Amino acid sequence: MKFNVLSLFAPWAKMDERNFKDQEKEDLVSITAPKLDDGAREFEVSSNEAASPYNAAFQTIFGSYEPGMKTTRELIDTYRNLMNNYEVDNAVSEIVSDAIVYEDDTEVVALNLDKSKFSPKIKNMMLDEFSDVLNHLSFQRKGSDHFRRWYVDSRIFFHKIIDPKRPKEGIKELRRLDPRQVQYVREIITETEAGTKIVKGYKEYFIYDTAHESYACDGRMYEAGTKIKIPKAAVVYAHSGLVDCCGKNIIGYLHRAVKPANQLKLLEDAVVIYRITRAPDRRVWYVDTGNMPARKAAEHMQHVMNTMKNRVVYDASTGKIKNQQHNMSMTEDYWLQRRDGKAVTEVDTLPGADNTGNMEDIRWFRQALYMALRVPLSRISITRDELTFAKFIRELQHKFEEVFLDPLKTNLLLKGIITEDEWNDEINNIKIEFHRDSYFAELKEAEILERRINMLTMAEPFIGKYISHRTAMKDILQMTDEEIEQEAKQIEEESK
Amino acid sequence: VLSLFAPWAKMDERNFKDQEKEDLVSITAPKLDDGAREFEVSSNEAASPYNAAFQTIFGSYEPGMKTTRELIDTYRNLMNNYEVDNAVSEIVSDAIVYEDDTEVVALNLDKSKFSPKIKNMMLDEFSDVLNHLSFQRKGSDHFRRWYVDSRIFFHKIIDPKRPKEGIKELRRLDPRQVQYVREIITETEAGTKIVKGYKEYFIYDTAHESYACDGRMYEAGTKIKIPKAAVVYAHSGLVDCCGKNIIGYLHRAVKPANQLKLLEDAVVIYRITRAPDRRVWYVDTGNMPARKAAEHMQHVMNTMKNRVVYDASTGKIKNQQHNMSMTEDYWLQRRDGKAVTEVDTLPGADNTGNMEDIRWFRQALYMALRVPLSRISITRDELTFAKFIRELQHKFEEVFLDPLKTNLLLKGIITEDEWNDEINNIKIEFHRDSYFAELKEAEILERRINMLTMAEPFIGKYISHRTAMKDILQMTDEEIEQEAKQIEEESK
Amino acid sequence: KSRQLKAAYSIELAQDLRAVHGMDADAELSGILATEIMLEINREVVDWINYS
Repeated sequence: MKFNVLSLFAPWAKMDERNFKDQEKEDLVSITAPKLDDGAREFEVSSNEAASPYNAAFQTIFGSYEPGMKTTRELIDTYRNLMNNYEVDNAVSEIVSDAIVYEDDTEVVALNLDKSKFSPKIKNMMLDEFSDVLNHLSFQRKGSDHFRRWYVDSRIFFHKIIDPKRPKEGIKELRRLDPRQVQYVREIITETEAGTKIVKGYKEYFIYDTAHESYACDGRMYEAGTKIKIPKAAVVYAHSGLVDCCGKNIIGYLHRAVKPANQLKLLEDAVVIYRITRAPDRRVWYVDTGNMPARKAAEHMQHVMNTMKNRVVYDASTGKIKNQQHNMSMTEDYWLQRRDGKAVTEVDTLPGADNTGNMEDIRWFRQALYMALRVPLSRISITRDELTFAKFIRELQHKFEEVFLDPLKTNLLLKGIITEDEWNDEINNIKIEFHRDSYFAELKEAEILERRINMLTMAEPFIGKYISHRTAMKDILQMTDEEIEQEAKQIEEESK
Repeated sequence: VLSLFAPWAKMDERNFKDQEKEDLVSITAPKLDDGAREFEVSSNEAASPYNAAFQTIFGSYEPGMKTTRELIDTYRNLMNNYEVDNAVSEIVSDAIVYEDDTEVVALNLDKSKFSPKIKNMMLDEFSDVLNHLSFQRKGSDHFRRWYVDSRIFFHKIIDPKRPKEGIKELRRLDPRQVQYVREIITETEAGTKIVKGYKEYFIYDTAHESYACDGRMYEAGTKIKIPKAAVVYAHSGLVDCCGKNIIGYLHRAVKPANQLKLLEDAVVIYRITRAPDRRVWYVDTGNMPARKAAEHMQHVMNTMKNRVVYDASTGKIKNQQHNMSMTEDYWLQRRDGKAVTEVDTLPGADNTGNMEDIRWFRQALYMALRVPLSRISITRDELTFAKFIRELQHKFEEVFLDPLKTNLLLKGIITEDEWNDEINNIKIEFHRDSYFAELKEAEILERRINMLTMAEPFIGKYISHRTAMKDILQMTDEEIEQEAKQIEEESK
Repeated sequence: KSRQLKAAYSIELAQDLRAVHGMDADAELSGILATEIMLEINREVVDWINYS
């Protein structure tokens, strides 16, 4: 009954068995609360040391994720429902678009290796692999789509593959996994005095569901039945640092906007309906028909109501009153017949959809949402809004980035180029840099330079006695001593 | 005594012995100022056997965990609100500045210390103190959490068999699971007024493996006593009107944050409720029990079912083909010459805003978040905010010295005596935005040059160059000599 | 061998306790029953010591 993983994943499982075998020998012991900040959801289990076969593992992985897996699914759809609305989608677009760009005859996001290495051959090998990592994401064509989905859901996962007979060269295109069917946990099976203070590996378990039982749109499947336990080594993933007030109940970048997104939509509809309902003239015609049951009294009503009836409809394709003859009566001249000598038969009129706005709340709320969706609010030179925006974009890029770093460091180990130890003790820095808009970058720099130049021109009358030139260059032009020397050297050369 | 804290217990014992040997007697109030809440203990002359302490911690933890729980949860909920989270975001962004090819807060030993050899080792360890927290990757969130929760306390990790090598990274204690406490254990006449140790340890729950978001899932069990030495920490110097009821900066928003949310929704309810038309159709029917009299109501109720509902996804009207009726057509029959039946319309939520009342409150809230008024050149408001940020950094960053002295003492880089005299000043220092720093400095320079320009004609008459450099350019005597040296050299 | 307790407290009792002293009257019981089990076990062991 002690079943293993479908064998196709076994090579990844093996990598993890080794990873945990050594983590288990680590001295991160004598710890009260588990040494965990984010990602996979933790859970206290059966305290049985190594008893983690498929059945047992499923029981607790499932029990751990279950009370909230529904919520997780609802959030995915909630965020998507927002993404499907207008004046939401455009905020996401602005962010995704700037986070990942491609440009005219330029490079794309790329690995920057500028730190010490045993031999430079590694820089080429890493760069070559990196390029292939992008090929396995097809980032150059859909990188911005991966990002968009990631951003909206605040997570993305991919399934990695191997040969598996020659796993070292089995590295190939990744398959993006929709979180809808992905579960992730950290399980604890050791115990000591008053709780578990033992170094814990947690095993980073993933589970991939089966039938498309849950859904956002119809066309769903029958019961999933069992689910598949998957090693973390097999999954490329990234996620945000945004979590709700409990556990690892991770939330979307648009989570903040859910309230006002929906609120604005209600307000918008309230306005639309308000002005439509009651727009036409409204009234109830009354006929006094004494000593009759409705089955007969109705004839008296018919003699009036089907005589005075204005059989009129409006052609919304052509702005006309359908078959209206004559074109327009000068008076809606109506009559009512009073059988008794009493002023009782009448028409009961109603108010219409009057234009009384004062349509102000809609702006209050539009603006709140607009900002809830992630400013700059300048969209309908260099400012604080742009500067904080750029910082935000870098922060997003640095989380998204794992999507490259994971398969990169993996592939460079799996193909046996760098050891795990070497990678871990070397970086310390494996930053992947993005291409940024040169239009804006040039403008930013030019404005900065103008100010620097203008200041040099202020120092001028005093620089001969008060300010060294090195000082003017390092303080006003913000030049480095080496940069200063290099220009000075070039300047003498320029003479010829 | 749980073994996980064995070396820390020993460190606390040594500190206690020093306190016991001091002259800090004649104390009318225990010498504590902030942070931990105290407790009067058995004080069997000075004794508190561990087993006495065990109850003592239970009796310290119960009466007040709820308060902590409410405040933290409140702050976290405030953090999820529109324009509240942003206050924190901007605060976090400036408090923890980290850029390309830029440093992180780092040890800056620019004042006298025992030896450069040691200074270099201290710096390397400091780097590891931060590497241990992946500060360069998530330092901003460690701070973000602290600011929001008001307090951070971390578990130190030990081997302990080879505690020079066996020195590990910190684990943030779970907020609301740990209480910071003090214990007064000693006896004198007419109340205890002698060398109190105060202990300053922590009390930890077992309920930290919390689940059921926003629920109350708890179980019976024992409590954990944690030595002072075992914990790294910082907290805001903010206390509510009494006791040691420590609060966060976000506490300020508790009232108006909710008042605004409440007002925003009140506006929304006003707009939506009554947005639809409104009217009651009446029928007057007797000579029957209501069970049957009601059939005359059905004659209209099941006839005027004007289900002309607008579609939320596409602005069309359900099942109304053709495209538009020019007017509605209703009628009612009357049994007698008595105008008793009717369509009674109701007034709606008319368009009266004036979204000004809410405006006042939103603005007040926005600034009350302790943010610049410039947020939705150099002004007092920006400088003031920067000072606030400096204060937050100053207090928060103590969390990088606590583990530093700990690790350095364990390794043998520094001694206890050295730490005590060296700090004084073992400050660490962080990067500040260069974009704005340059702009600030440039404006300062513009004034500096403009004033030299103004001074110019009198430079050889009433004033001197030396003085202009000292008063207008605010240069030091040494700085002036060095520039003069460089200038003469540049001429050739 | 097993050991279990049931309380199944009334609605009105809980409402009253909330009205009287701000109590929930559920958790309190949870506490009492759990407490009773731990203490009972503690005694069972002690008594077995004397027994043997």
